[PDB]
Amino acid sequence: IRIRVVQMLGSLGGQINKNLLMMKSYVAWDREKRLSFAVPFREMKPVIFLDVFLPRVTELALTASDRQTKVAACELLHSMVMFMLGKATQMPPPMYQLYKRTFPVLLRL
Amino acid sequence: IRIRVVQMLGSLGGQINKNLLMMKSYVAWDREKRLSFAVPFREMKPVIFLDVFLPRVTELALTASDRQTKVAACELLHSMVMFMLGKATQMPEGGQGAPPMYQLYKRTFPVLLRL
Amino acid sequence: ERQKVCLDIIYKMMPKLKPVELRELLNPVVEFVSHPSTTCREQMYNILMWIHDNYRDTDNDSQEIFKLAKDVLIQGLIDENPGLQLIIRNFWSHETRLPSNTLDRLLALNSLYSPKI
Repeated sequence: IRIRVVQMLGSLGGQINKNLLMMKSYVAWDREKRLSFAVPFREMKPVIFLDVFLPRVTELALTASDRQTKVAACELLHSMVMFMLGKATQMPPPMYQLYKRTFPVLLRL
Repeated sequence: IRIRVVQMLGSLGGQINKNLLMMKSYVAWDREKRLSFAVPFREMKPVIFLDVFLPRVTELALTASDRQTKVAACELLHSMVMFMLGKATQMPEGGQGAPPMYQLYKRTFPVLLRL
Repeated sequence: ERQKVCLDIIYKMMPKLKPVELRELLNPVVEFVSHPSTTCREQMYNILMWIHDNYRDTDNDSQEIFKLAKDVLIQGLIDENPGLQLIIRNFWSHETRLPSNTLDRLLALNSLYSPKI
């Protein structure tokens, strides 16, 4: 499938193919890395802001070949959204922009 | 001072001294067990119910000689109430006005004001 | 069959072997990488684990032997067999070859690298 797909792509001619790709639509969705998570260890707990994975983890979980890959990605996405909505219990707009980003993705998935 | 106190007590005699002491002294403040805390370790996280120390420490914190001891008690009580107040958030509280801690308010607050 | 018996011979005889002989013994051993038999590659990796443990401590032949053994271990760290991959990972992820300290674990694993893995 992928071989024939790239073959067709080159068959079109790049003047059509460049349509594969303005406001440029990347602004680091939330100004605050509000996805703090200290990974367990036996000596320390380095903190990870899983925010950076958000777009990526969505798109792969949204569309991807290799059903194994897509299943793993969407399972991890389930876990992370599970966690963050658990993290919603916090100081009182928490993930307002994050919700804007994620909800359409969640519903399509 | 303590010597003279016990001297008085013996002087008064038993028929008087028994006036030292029905709700019958206790109600086991919370019908439940809560105020949990997992003590950290490199291998395990044993959980501890801090609430069990409240009736004692309060009496120690409210009433004590040994300025050192009383100060330690009150500082430790301040820490525990800070912790419990923080634990008030992040609680599922759909059964009472403050299910995970309501009676503890009743116990603490007069003591808090006295302190 | 000959592969397996040869490798078993090698595994039995290595403790008595001198490093200098072991060098040119192993040099024609290393080609059983990518060989299509899990038995061959697993006996390979057994030999290499023994060498690594017995040469992580001198004799420049022994030094190059140890370097080559670590290199081929890294080579094995990619496999068509998930089971081989798991077992060699357990070998590598073990504390003696990956320090228990996460800082030290990371620092040590930094060295382990090939421009093929």
